[PDB]
Amino acid sequence: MMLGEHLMSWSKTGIIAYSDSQSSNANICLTFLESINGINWRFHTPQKYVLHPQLHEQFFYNISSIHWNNWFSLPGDMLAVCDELGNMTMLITGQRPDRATTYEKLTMVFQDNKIYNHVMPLKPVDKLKPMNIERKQTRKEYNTSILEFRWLTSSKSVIVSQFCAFDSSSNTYRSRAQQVPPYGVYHPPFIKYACLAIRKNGQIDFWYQFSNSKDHKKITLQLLDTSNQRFKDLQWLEFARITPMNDDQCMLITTYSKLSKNISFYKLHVNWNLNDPSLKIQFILSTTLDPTDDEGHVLKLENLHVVSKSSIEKDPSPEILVLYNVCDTSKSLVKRYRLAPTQLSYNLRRHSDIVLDKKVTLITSEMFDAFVSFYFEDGTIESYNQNDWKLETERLISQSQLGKFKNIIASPLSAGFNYGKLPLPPSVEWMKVSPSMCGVIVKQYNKKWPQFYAAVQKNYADPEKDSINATALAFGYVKSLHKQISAEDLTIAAKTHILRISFLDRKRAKEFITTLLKSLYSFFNISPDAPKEIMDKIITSRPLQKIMLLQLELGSCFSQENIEEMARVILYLKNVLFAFNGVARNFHFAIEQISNNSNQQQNPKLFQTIFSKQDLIHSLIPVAKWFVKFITYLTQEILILINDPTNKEYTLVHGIFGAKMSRTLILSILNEIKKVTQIVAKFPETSYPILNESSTFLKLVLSESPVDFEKFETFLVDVNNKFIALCEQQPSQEREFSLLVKAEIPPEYAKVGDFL
Amino acid sequence: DMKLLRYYKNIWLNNKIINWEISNPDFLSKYSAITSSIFQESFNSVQNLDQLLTDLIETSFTCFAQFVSNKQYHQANSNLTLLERKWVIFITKHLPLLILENSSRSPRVVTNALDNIDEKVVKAIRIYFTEKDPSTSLDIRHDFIKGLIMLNLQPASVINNYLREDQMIDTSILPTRDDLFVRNLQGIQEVVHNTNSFIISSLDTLELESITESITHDSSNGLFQVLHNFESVAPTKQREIVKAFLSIFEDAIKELNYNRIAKICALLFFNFSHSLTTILSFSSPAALMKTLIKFVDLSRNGRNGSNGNDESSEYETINISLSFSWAILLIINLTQTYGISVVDVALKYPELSIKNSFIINFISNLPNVSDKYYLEESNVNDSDMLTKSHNTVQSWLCDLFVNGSITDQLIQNIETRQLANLIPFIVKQVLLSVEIGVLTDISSLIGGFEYFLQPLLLVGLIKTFYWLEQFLSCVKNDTISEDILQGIFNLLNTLFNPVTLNEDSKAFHTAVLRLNAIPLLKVLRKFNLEPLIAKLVAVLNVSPVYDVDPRIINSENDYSRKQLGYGKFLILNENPINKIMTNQINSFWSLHSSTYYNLDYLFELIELVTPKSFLFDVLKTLEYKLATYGVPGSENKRGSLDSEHVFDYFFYFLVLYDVKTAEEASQLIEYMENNKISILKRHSFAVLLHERKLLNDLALENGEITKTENEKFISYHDKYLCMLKTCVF
Repeated sequence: MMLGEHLMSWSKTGIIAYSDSQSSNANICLTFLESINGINWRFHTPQKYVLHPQLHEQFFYNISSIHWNNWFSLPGDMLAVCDELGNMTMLITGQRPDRATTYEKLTMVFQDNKIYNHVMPLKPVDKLKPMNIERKQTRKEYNTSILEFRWLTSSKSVIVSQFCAFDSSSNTYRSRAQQVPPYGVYHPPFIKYACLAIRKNGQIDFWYQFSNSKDHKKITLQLLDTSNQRFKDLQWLEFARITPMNDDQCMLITTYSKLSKNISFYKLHVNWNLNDPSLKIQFILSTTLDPTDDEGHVLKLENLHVVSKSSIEKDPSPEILVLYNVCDTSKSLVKRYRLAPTQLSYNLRRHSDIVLDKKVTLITSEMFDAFVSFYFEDGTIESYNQNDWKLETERLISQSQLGKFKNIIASPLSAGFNYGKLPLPPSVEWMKVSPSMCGVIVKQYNKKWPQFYAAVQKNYADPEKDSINATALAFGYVKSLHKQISAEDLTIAAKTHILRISFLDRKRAKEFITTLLKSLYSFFNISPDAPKEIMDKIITSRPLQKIMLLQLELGSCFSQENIEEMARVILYLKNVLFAFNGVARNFHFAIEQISNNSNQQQNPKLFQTIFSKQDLIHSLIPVAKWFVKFITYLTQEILILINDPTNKEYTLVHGIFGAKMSRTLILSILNEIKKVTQIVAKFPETSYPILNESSTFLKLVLSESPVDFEKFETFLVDVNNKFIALCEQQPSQEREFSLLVKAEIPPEYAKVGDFL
Repeated sequence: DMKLLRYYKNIWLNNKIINWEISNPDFLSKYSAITSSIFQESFNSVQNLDQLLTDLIETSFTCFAQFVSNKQYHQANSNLTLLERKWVIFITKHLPLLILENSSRSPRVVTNALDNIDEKVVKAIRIYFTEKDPSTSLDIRHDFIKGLIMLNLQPASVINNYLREDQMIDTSILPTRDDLFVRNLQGIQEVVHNTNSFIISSLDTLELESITESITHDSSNGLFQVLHNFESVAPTKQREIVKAFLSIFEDAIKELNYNRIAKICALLFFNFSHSLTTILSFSSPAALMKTLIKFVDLSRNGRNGSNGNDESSEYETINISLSFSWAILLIINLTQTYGISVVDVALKYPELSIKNSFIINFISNLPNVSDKYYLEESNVNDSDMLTKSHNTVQSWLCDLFVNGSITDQLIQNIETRQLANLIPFIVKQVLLSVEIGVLTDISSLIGGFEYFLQPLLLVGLIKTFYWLEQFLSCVKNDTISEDILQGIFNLLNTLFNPVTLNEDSKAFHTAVLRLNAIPLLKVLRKFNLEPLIAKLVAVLNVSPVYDVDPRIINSENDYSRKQLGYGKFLILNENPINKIMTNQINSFWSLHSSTYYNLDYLFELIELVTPKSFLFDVLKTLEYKLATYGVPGSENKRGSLDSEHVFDYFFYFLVLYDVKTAEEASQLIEYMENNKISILKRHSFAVLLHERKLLNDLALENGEITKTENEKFISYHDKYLCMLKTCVF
């Protein structure tokens, strides 16, 4: 039997919403990955919910498919689930009718049965009282049973990367990113969202919402637009795969109706332009399937998966991969067809045939990766690339090394990281390869919790392969950030390999981290050895919230080590940065509001405005206590290090001062602190003396600090000048990495350490 | 026990009638052994011959009763009549012979058999006939007795016993002798003492023009009169006539007699008065297929020993071309309407080269034509033939569209197989060019398409009509101006309504238009238009068409306020797939509704839902009904033996849908106990059950499945084997 290709959906924000078929009080579950003790990981507690057609005011039905709106560049928060009865239930997470909420709390938009608006925040089943709802099983495949659900993207563009190659001239890996223009059908901004669903009887649906209204509208048609309803209700489509094509506002509805035993093709057209969009349909082509192979073995169509192909590839015609299995033979044939117009001097042109040695039980297409996954019977997975259908795990062995571009790598799977012995599909409810292909999710019958399997490498004792592996995992994150993926799956896989390295040689594992994170900067065209102008851009960059988090997890096992400590203090300084400068801009605008709003004193709006002015500065006081408490720790270590310079356990103090933007960042914090105090002194509170306590306390805490800020200000300023002249004395770029990440000084610069 | 016996026997007869196994001399043996096989315990009763024939009589009558009385619950247009005609043919033809050489000629036993029937069958038959329509309304019982009279089984005084008390039948008028009588040219009923000589003598003097234009029955040819009067042939004599064709046809293949091969195929294709259906009812279609596909495959060696240097060559080449071209049309008609597969026969007979079979891959790609022209398909890796492949295209286009004549050199140098694909290529190029606007001159083309109707080029029309609907379906949705549209009809009408036809091409042209007429009519009506439908309806009325709504053919003025259904199986929203299968669940579990014993409406339903979803949605849904309601027919919820027989109903039905012949069963037992076996049964349940049995056993070694779950699945599997081994198929 075919597996649950759409039973589970990994939302782009990490929420794992999957169908539930065992609990008698719930049909859907929500969970996510969390860290146990910084080293290990565990799934979050399942948040069970119950979905029935009568939430608007009682038996609930099973869930057919779950589709997170993670397609293209969509935010990925609006989850629309279609049940077995055909009702499309839309749930929005991260929002409440009155306020904003976290990502684990759900909310309804509208229910379909006729469509009506009813906003209501859902509640978990466990917290809710025992209700009179029983699991009624809709074991009937209705005319309205949705076969395939597809989302509609907006007019925004997505920028991703295609592949990277090893530049032997510079002995470094180089990657190029190509912008991907939108292709297929996209909804305009004035429409809040749109979606399309194909029902098993051929009836089509088009839900959409106007951005300026709350009422929802639905437009429905039927594929077979014949004059007789006798054939209208006959199109029982076995497979209905919708692949958008480069044709404007066109979707190729590739259907296989067993009534006529032909793979019929269709074309759907929509005119966006507030009038309702118009829907049109036009029949195109129909072909019959091949009965036999070349040698005389008959074939059976197991699956019909057509790839969503953009205009980037050489031939944009979608690949209709009609799978065939030779009976009583381990072989499995995948014939490939392409749809092309008929040219004068449409039609399906056959390119070639590909033979696989094991039977296939599931096919899943990766998103923004162009990878077809063949989940064979024995559990092994062979992901064939869309470009050449060359096996990714064995591409390096068979790659033609000679050429301008060598060692073409697209994913960590190219290095050789193969999954272990996965559980057999008969015991498995559903599988899904993780977005980065680093691991596979397996749900088990007797396991109440989801499992997880990571990739392993057999030749971990060979030290010469560390250069390639670090670069391969470096590019894995490059695609993830461009697609706004959490990439929590990739983080787990990297740590396991590092842990096995550290068990034999602890010294070797430390260098693996340094080389791995260095390639990230080269891939993203960001240089820590650049002039100071780019350095300001680095601090505000989102990646440091994640790339620094990498060593926060990859260095957790190393007790009493400063690799994670160096990243955390810089990361927390960013939080410290958001505290003062986050409100320094806000406080500056409050100065102008005082003068222009001084003509109405008795109004009931100024009194709340006046109260809020002096309340905001009060909340900064607890932050300032940790701000002073932080600078004392580094000054305390100065006295300790002088007596015993040979103590390696206190090498964190070197990196903190060595960081180039941190010295400027603290100076900027000290600059705005002076500006704020000068402004407060220049513009004090006079109407209410009682409110001056917060303003006065701000002056007192600075003066009462055990160490004067002015003396400490000159401390970091002098370090910057001395560390710049040393660069001119001898050119070196590794010292920039050493002062920022390694938190150490190379032995070749041992004289520099004595100066501190 | 009796209910189990009757259900098993009715399904067994239905399956065996569908499977064309009536001609098997093991029918009576299997029918007698049914009673012993059903009951596991020994049942050693000496059943006398009269008992067997009586049991057959009431079984057949009750089966026909259920078959005709279950039809009102079907959709009014879900029309499938092959099995209805098959029941009629069996009951009127074989059962009289079964009595003739199986009975002891006892008049009493027939009276007991036909007096023990319930009046419900008679009431239902009369009600259905009255609703369809005093006018003479004869039942199937009258035809049964009439056949027995001709065989000297019963005296003429027996028919009056069962006649209505107010109406008798004159004894003298009823025929009593089994001798063939034919109306000669002078009106005297001549006695055909010898059958084989009559066929060959008429066949030699037969005219191919007399096929469709001879609407009147007063034709000088005796054999042609028989086809239009096929319903009144004697019981025992028609077996000789069917066997006469087989021996003659096989001898014509051995001697390579091209004249009589082409003529024979023309008679069988058109199926006047259900002539072709009776042929398949007797002789097994497998043996007919084997010899027929041998000719179309072994004809390659026959063209390397003939030299075109005689004035009889053009006579021979036309004779060769028509013999080969007609033999293709016989296969397509059998595959499409009669539900036979060309792939299956190759697997069963090892002497057929599957990889080198041109017929096998031709049928499966019949409605689709390649955009590129290849002289040979197995050697696409070579470029030498592709150089002259384009030469052939330009050589034929210039000679036929500009020169206006077909040179004899072109015909001699090319084979029939290349012609079968060359003609669709050229017509597609010309028609596409006309539609776009590349070709603007029609009159030269109208004459140009006339050259496609010559006897030499007749085989090229087979693929021309199939592509038309795919061409027309795009045309129907696309916006085409009437000036172009009227041109399309003008070019099309040349093939549809020729000005003149040769004496060997007139019957062929009608025959090809008859294969793929039905989908063409549906597309055309969606829009010089009328003549095409008028021609299409004319060729559709020459003989009856199976599984077609009669209202569609004659919808010129009838408006019944009900939309027409062109397909065999039709579905509405008022009666969706849910309601019928929910009624199937009521029948799969409680044997309710009335759609059972109708393998016409059920076999197609299974395919429309696939065996996987069909079995998945019923096996696990049974538990919900069983856990709440209980086993029907028992007032006590004690024991599992009562539920055991209910499970036997479901598993016995699935066995017949998988096993189709006698020796096949002996080979499926070896498939379970563990290549060629599962090839023929790709979609069988047995494959699905066995493939999961081995797969989950692998997980048992690896221990990802609980032992209880594995034990449950094998319980279904061993039950399937247990009934398979204890019952003879």
